[PDB]
Amino acid sequence: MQIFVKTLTGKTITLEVEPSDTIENVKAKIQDKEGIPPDQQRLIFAGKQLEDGRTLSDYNIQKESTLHLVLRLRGG
Repeated sequence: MQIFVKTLTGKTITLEVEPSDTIENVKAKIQDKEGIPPDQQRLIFAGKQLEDGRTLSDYNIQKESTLHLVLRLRGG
């Protein structure tokens, strides 16, 4: 499945994740795609904290989704 992500720069990234994949995984691809650790940034959806807890499906994160990037860890 394909989705999109946002950010303080208001952009979009076409990823290839699955609706049955755990946030982590999905949060792993990107971190890999670009090459950045998620320990610096996290994904958001519906205004809730996206965690490895469940998967996109459990999060209702279907295809052609849009996550909201946070302003990195503390310090803003």
